[PDB]
Order: sequence, then structure tokens, then C-alpha cells
Amino acid sequence: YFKLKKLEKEYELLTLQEDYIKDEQRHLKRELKRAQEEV
Amino acid sequence: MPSLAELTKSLSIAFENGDYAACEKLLPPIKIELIKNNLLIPDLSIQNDIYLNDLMITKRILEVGALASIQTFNFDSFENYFNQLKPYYFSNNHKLSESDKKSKLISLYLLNLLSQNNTTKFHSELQYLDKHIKNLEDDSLLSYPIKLDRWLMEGSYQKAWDLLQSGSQNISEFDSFTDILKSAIRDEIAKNTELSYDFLPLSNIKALLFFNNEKETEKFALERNWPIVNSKVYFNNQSKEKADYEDEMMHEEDQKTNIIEKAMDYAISIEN
Amino acid sequence: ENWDDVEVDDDFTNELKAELDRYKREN
Amino acid sequence: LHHSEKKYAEEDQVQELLKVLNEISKTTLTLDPRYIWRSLKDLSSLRNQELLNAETLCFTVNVLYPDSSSFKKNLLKFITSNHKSSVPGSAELRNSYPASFYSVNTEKKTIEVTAEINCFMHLLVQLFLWDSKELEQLVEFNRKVVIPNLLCYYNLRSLNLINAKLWFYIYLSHETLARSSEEINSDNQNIILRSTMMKFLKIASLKHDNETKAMLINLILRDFLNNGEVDSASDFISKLEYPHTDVSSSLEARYFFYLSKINAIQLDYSTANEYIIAAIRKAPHNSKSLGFLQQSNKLHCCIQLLMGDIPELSFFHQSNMQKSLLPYYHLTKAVKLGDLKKFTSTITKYKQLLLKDDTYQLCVRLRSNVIKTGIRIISLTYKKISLRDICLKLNLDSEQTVEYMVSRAIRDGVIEAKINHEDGFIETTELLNIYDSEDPQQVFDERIKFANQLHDEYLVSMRYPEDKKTQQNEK
Amino acid sequence: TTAAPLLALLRENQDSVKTYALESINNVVDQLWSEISNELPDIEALYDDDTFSDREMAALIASKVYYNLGEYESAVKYALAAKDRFDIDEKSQFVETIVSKSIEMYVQEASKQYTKDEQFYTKDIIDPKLTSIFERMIEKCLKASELKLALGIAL
Repeated sequence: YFKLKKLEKEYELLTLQEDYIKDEQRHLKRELKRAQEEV
Repeated sequence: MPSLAELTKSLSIAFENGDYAACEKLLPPIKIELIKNNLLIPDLSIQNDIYLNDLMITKRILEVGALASIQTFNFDSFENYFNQLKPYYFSNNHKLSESDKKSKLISLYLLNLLSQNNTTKFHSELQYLDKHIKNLEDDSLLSYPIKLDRWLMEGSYQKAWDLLQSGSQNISEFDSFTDILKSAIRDEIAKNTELSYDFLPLSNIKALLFFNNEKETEKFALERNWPIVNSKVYFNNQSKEKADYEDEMMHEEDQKTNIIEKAMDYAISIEN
Repeated sequence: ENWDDVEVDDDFTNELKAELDRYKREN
Repeated sequence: LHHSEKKYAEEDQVQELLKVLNEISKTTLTLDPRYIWRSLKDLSSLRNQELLNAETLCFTVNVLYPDSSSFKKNLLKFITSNHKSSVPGSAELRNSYPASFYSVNTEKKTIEVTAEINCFMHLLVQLFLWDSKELEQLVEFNRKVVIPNLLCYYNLRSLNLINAKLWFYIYLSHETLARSSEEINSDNQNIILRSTMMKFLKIASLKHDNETKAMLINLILRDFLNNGEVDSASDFISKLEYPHTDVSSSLEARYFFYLSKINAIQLDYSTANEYIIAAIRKAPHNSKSLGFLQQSNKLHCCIQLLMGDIPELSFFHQSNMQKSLLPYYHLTKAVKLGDLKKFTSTITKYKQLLLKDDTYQLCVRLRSNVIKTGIRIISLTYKKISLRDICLKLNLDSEQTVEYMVSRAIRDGVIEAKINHEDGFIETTELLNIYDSEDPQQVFDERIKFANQLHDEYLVSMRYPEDKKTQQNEK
Repeated sequence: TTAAPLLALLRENQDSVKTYALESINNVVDQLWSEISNELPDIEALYDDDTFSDREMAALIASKVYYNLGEYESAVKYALAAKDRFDIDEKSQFVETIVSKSIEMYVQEASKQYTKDEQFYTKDIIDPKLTSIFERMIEKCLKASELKLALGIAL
């Protein structure tokens, strides 16, 4: 019966990491703005 | 027109005496007795029945049945008898008595497809035939659909008109599909000088489509909506528009710029 | 690589150009 | 002598079996056994000839036989069996070990080892049949067995890769039987073959196996071209169930080859011309792929001639296969010059060679392309040309005949010219100067995404291996 | 055997003959469906015909067409249209997917209408086409002595 319980438990990782990779791109854009100030 | 108790003999007698409308009245009782014994269509398994029971006389039932629908000019029925004859002349190996028997009955379906300008189903049945080098090429009969396709693609319309006239097989079986396809020949040759060639002549176009009377030429212009001017006939429809809705195709205006702008956001969305 | 090597022409060899020397004096 | 020959090959067979046995037990390693099974076909074929046939006899005695006792005897019955220690139970390699399929727990039916043993047993049977070229009763007998067994078993992601190679042997052995002799039993046997492909295809779609669906579609599309039914092939290709990700390049080239022949008879060669090019690029250049390269190269020349364009002569020259390309070379010259008698005499002598590949029917359409190309040659080189000047070159019939043939090509935009009946000469309507127009821009916007097409199919493939790389301990 | 000519003969009279015509079609519904699909609109048009009494057997034909076409939502509608020919106890990959598809669409409407009324499973709030297969699947799992799928789907 563990296949039914663990099925919906794995979508929590797919939910966070879906918007978490988008936050790294927004952070990357902030690092590029800081890189222009370093020059 | 029923004659005897057997539905096969009653259909053959009523076939040569005329009245093809009454020959279809005996069609419903044909399938009643055959389907119960599965004698209407050859079964894919082995029932130990091939040339016995009504399977021998069934081939003659649908043979004159397709010849009855071609005279009544019924396109919905003519396609039904052809699909019912699809399992026939296929099974029973390569030999029964005459094998394919009359091969011109199958070619009637191939000739009717050229009248509708359908090359998908016309060339599909060429590979369906068992003998490509015998019943197709080497066969002197059934030459109307095959040879006409060569002359039409070649572009010679003078020899294509002789196939529906000088031929001796167009009297009976091919007579029904002759004048029907003749309207398809004139409609295709007229569209050659229609869209590209702009200003249409008067006496010349009569010889292109093979018109005997000059009044028949003007009757074809009214159905095709040809602009008429003094002593001349022009064509203003070269420009095409509307045709439901079109997006991102055929010279857009506001969406054409967004196509290029989408390519820039495409690479940005991938990095996202 | 198209219409070049083996097909060649099979004309423009001798008899065609040999007549052209006579045309100059015929004008 | 004979005893040492039976134990040598079986030890190598178990050695290769134990490698894929432990990989499918823990989690899913199934990608790894797929690479081993590629070489298993070549290593088994060379091993079948050596040590006679007795390597498969002692292998069945080693493991448990669900169905396989009578199948070996039936396979050995056609070859006039020579019995040496043929009583079952002569060779025992198990001896109560965990990797040896421990016997006491197996015979008491408290554990099930049959899943991986039975599916692997049917693979070795089909290999010897194609190697020994055994036909007739042995072909139909094994077909009645494997197919019902696959419906009873539940194939996991790893198990679907077993029978995936068995479907190729079912269709191959049936076609070799039909071409050898024709009878009423051969036509009725192909009926069940066409029915079984449709039932298992739905099951394989649920498991989403890349190799299984790649093998089925290649076998299903070939059956459509044999019977000549377009309506069955047209609806089948509209679903697009063929995965392009993990399928092998050899299975891809076979897929693009079918699409070229389908669109050829549909009178659309724009997409078909790209499919025949993709089939050559995806196909390897080695000797085992020469059978596919020989047929694919013959179809490419037929597609070009039907488009009005003439293929390059270097294809018939610098290649090493030009010996088989000789019939298609004479068709190249006859279309150019527009000679009517040259084309009729060309297809007459080589008709015997064109019947094998069924390209003679496509040569019927080439009769029209001889004139259509000759008109394009004279129209592009000569802008304003009179009506009777064409009939004097190509030796046509009359002036009314050439007037209809020129108006035929302007429908699809081939010649791109106009016919003036009042003045009596044909003038080319192409002034070029399209650099200022938007027509080149339509191709420009497409080539922007073409470069980005290889970008999304690549960057993902870098991290793909990197998981197991970083998980392993490094020195 | 071939269902292509038989589907075009359904526009004529003598509906008793149409009963025998549909008998030979049920064999090729899993075979020629990729071909006869051109005549599929004629099958759906007869279902709304009040003079067409063969809709019981005609519903089985259309149920195996739209399903193999790739539409899972349509396979539930045509299967329960007759409420007779459909057999849930038959073990096949065709029925098990329709059952799982009807349950998936039933959970979406169960998490919504529950707020307005808790008795919706005893009422007509949900279209019975969703609850017809959902009720027959639970009774099938109870007879199989399996409480994992019966209690899991019930939640």
C-alpha cells in the first residue's frame, strides 16, 4: 500500500523545485546587476 | 421485379429487363439469409466453405448490383458495392474458374476517382492489384483510367478526349462515367488559363474545353463568375483573401512582428 | 556535379564549328 | 569429447545471464542490460555454429522448464535427433547456490524464478531458428506459444525490452515463409499477425517503452506498403507515438524511409524529400547497413526526378555502389533532353530490375516529367520565345499540344510565366529583384529556430550521465 | 467482415437488417478502426435518432473507436450510453482504462460539490455517467477481497 502513499508525496519535491529553479534565474539576474557595479 | 424463389436468378432476370429501381427492392432480403450463415462476406477464418453454398452465386449478385447502381448515377451505393467486392477476387488463392473474371468492374471505381480529382485513392489501388504487369499494364481492357492519368499529367488534352470517344468499351459500362468525367476534364483545363493567365479570349477558350456551341461558352462563364467587359472577358479573382482565419501564415501584419519577438523570448524562456 | 561528367554533349566537336569558317565570308 | 563441448558453452551462457540477472533485481538498471543485449545477438550467433547445437540442450535442464521441455524436443525432431545423454537431469549446475537458482525453494514453489527465466528462454529459441533457417511447422508452432504467454505475463519497464526483439522474428519468419511458397494457410496466418500488432501496441503505449514502440511501428508500416492501403497508414502516422529520445539511430532511419514512400504517391514531395535525406544521415555507413543504404539511395533519385529537379551525376560516379545505380542513370539523361523514344527504350530493358523494388510504377509518372522538365529548361534560358520554336526542338505534335502542356505547370508555380495568344509568344514573368521583398524573410525566421532546435536536445544530455558520475566515490 | 461498406448502409430502411450488419462489425472494431473512422460521424448521428433501436450494440462500436483515437473522456460516454453491453467484470486493457479515467474525473468533481452538499453521492448533482462505473468498480473490488484499491479509491 506504500505505492499509493508515496505517490503523492513525491509531487511536493516537484512543486518546490519547479519554482526554485526559476528563483535561481532571478538570483542570477541580480548577480549580473552586481557584476556591473564591480566593474 | 422478382421472378423465381432464388434471389440470384430474380436479380439477373430483372437486370436485363430494365427497371433498376426495383432491383434494389430485393437487396434487403439478400443480406438477411447471407449474414446468418456469414455468406455475405468471406470469413477470415476457415469455415470449410469457399465455392459451396451461396458463395458461388454471391459474386454474381454484387456484380450486377454494381452495374445497377452505375446506371442510376448513385455515388453512395457505387462505393458500397465496391467495398463489398473488396474481399472477393482476393481469397480462394489465385484460382477458382476465371480467377478475377471481369476486370473492368473494378476499374469503374478507378475511373470515377479521376472525375473527382482524387489522386490519393486512385494510385492506392494500383498496388492493391495482384498482377501489376498483367491485369494492369499488359491488359488491353481497363485502359481508360490508367492511360488517361498519363495523358493528363503529360498535358495533352487532345488525345485524352479520344479515350472517351474513339474507345469501343465506353458504350455500356464506361458510358455512365464518361460524361461525368468529361465535365472534370473541361474544369481542369479551364483553370490552367484562369488563375495565372489574366485576360480570357472569346473564340479560343471555346476550343480549349471542346465546346460545340458558342452559347455553351457563356453558360460556363456565369457559373465560374467571370467579369465581362466590351468584346472581352477578364478575370479579377486572381487575388485571394478571407478563407476563414489565418494566423502566423501568408503575410501577416501585427502577428508577423511578434513571430520574431517570440524567438528572442524563446531563448530566454529556456534559461528560465 | 550535375550535367557535367559522363553525360557530356556528343556535339560541338568538329563538323559543327568547321562550317562556321565559311559563314564569315558569306556575309 | 562431446561432454566437454556441452559444458563449455553453457558456462559462458550463464556468465552472460548472471550479469543481467542481478541488474534487473535491484531498483531499475534496465538501461544497462539494453547495451549488453546488443552484443548478445552477435555473440550468440557465432557461438551457435561452434560446439554443434548441444549448448541449448543442457541449458534447459539447468533451470526450470515451464513450457520448454517439449519445445526443445520438437526443435530437435526436425533435425533427426542424435541422442547422447539426452535423458533430462544429466547436467546439474545449480548445486544449491543463491545465484544458481536454489533448487529446494524453487521446486517447492515458494518463490517464482520463472519470470526472468521463461522470457529469456524464448529469446535463445528464436536465435537458432533464424541461424539454421528452419521453416514450415517450426515457424507456426512457436508463434502459437510466445504470443499467448506475453499476454499472461505482466511486463515491467525492464521486461518490455525482452519481447521487443521477439516481434522482429515473428514478422521476419512469416515473410520468408510467404515468399518461399504461397498457399491458403499463408494468407490466413498473416491475418492473425496483423491482429496481434494492434492489441499489444496499446499496452506498449501505457508503459511508454521507447525501444518497443520503435520496433513495432517499423514492422507495422512495412505491412501497410505490402497491401497498398493508404487509409490505414495515413491515420496511423497522425498519432505520432514514436519517441525520438532513446531510440537507436538504426531504428530512426527505418522510420524516415517509410514516410518518403507514403508521401510520394500523395503528390507532395516537399516533406518526402526531407525524409529520404534524414534516413541516410541517421543510418550508419558500415557494411551491415549497406542493405538499407542501397534501397534508400535508389528512392532518393526517384523523388528528385518526380519533382522536376535532376539529381547530381556525382552520386552515380564517386559512390562505390554505382553498379546497381546504372538503370537510374539512363533515366537521368532522358528527362533532360526530352527525348520520347529514349525513355520508352530505357524502361523496357531494365523493367526486370525495376520490378524487384516496385519502382517501375513510379516510372510511369516519369513519362510526363520528361516533357515537364524539358519545358522548364527552355523557359528559364529563353524569356520571350515563340510558339512554334518549342515544337521544332523537342519534336512535339502540334502547336495546340504544347500550349496545353505549358499551362499545366503554371498551376503549381513551376515555370512562372505567361502565354500571350494575341502576340503569339510566351514570356517569362520572373524579373527576380525579390531581395527587397519579404519572401527570404520567411526562411530567415525558420532558420532562427532551427539553430535553437539542437540547443534544447543537448544541454539536458550533459547532466544525464553526471548523476552516477558524482554518486560514485572518487580517489 | 469489413465494416467500411456496412456503416454506409445504415442510412437505408429495414432497421432489422441493420441488426445483422452490426454483428459482423464487432469483430473488426479493434482492427479496422483506423480505416472505418471516416464513417464514425454516421455512428454518432444514429444514437440521437429516435427510430434507431440498435444504439445498444452501436454504443460498443463507438466506444472502441474514440478510445483508440486517443480520447479517454469520450470512451466513458459511449460505453455507458447503452448501460447494457458494457461489462466491467471483463478483464481487458480497454475496460480498465475507462474505469480509471471515469474515477479520475470523478475525484475532480467530488472535491468541489462537497462544499455545497455532502449528500451529492446519493443525489443527481453528479451526472450518473461518472457514478455508474465508479459504483460498479467498488463492488468488483469487494468481491475480489482486495481492500487496497477499494478503500484507496473510496477516499
